[PDB]
Amino acid sequence: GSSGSSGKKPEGKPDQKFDQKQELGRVIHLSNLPHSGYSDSAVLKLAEPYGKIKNYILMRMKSQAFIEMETREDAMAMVDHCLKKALWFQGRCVKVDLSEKYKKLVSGPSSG
Repeated sequence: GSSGSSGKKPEGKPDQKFDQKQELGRVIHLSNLPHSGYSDSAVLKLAEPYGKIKNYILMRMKSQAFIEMETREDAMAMVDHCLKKALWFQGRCVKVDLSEKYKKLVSGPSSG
């Protein structure tokens, strides 16, 4: 018949975080790239000397690329080096930046 409680009883113990700065946003932007039909490793090896890479997106349109670094210090060091001496690749001068838009790189939207 009736009961003062559900058949689903209590179990486990709660462990949920309130608030933490677990990570910061870090994606390198590359523009004015060469056009020679190269493998993705050719672009990735521009960022490999400065730190570890998580994710990337190449764009043939206007010859651009995006690269997610493991750390924001590893990313900012690539920008600082380019500001001191400009990056050259396959005989083209590369526009090196760090994106305010891109916190990380993911295929498709974050929604379901």
